[PDB]
Formats: sequence, structure tokens, C-alpha cells
Amino acid sequence: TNFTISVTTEILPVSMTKTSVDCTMYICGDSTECSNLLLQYGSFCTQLK
Amino acid sequence: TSNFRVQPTESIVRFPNITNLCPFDEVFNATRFASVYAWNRKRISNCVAD
Ligand SMILES: *[C@@H]1O[C@H](CO)[C@@H](O[C@@H]2O[C@H](CO)[C@@H](O)[C@H](O)[C@H]2NC(C)=O)[C@H](O)[C@H]1NC(C)=O
Ligand SMILES: *[C@@H]1O[C@H](CO)[C@@H](O[C@@H]2O[C@H](CO)[C@@H](O)[C@H](O)[C@H]2NC(C)=O)[C@H](O)[C@H]1NC(C)=O
Repeated sequence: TNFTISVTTEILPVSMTKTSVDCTMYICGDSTECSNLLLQYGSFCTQLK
Repeated sequence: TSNFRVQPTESIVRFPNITNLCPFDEVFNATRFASVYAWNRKRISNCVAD
């Protein structure tokens, strides 16, 4: 016989913070030996990027 | 396409004072020395050598 109008919340996530990682800087920075040792692993860096 | 990283222009190094002022002038410049058979053993420690 009687009706009640009520409001309820419902929270949904949409997106997290976008991330971009420096690959050869994080692996080891400022070393030519790092370049000569990382360029011979093929593509384990471009795939991640 | 890549990453941008500015390179340092020069290098500096810091280190503490040279204290204790390690005694090398009493051994290398003395008025009297010992004999070859009775040589005196001198030890220098607790001081950064120059
Ligand atoms: C349906 O319910 C509402 C409340 O949920 C009733 O409204 C109340 O009515 C009384 C007397 O009529 C008032 O003193 C209140 O102030 C009212 N409250 C609100 C929030 O409006 C309503 O009367 C009910 N209807 C029936 C037919 O029973
Ligand atoms: C280590 O050497 C530095 C460089 O001289 C000293 O810093 C100053 O030295 C001058 C020269 O004796 C003094 O007049 C200043 O008062 C010193 N600065 C300060 C903030 O004290 C430093 O004192 C030396 N460290 C020592 C003696 O422990």
C-alpha cells in the first residue's frame, strides 16, 4: 500500500595510473658494458615496452 | 622512440681531513740510528698515511 524511494551507491573502478618504465635505465644505467650485455639478449626489452 | 637522459658534465670527489699527521720525519730524519744487529722496530698506526 505504501512505497519508499531509496538511493544506493555502487562504485566501480575505471582505470589505474598509466605507467611507462625506462628499460635500460632501470636495468643498469651509465655503463657501456650494460649496453653490450643487454643488446645480446635479443628482445626482452622492446616486448616489455 | 627512446628516453632522454642528461649526462653529468664533470666529476667531484670528497674525503675527510688528513689528521693524526702520520710521523715519517722522525724515522727518515733522525740524529742517531740503531745498529744493523739491534735494529729498532717502529710501527705507525691509528693515522692515515701520506
Ligand atoms: C507512507 O509512508 C510515508 C512515510 O514513509 C507517510 O508519510 C508520513 O505521513 C505522516 C502522516 O500522514 C506525516 O506525519 C509524516 O511527516 C510523513 N512522512 C514523510 C516522510 O512524508 C505516508 O503518510 C504513508 N502513506 C500512507 C497511505 O500510509
Ligand atoms: C677539514 O678541512 C676543511 C677545509 O679547510 C676545514 O673547513 C674549514 O677550514 C678552515 C681552515 O682551518 C677553518 O678556518 C674553518 O673554520 C673550517 N670550516 C668549519 C665549518 O669549521 C674543516 O674544519 C676541517 N675539519 C676538521 C679540522 O675537523
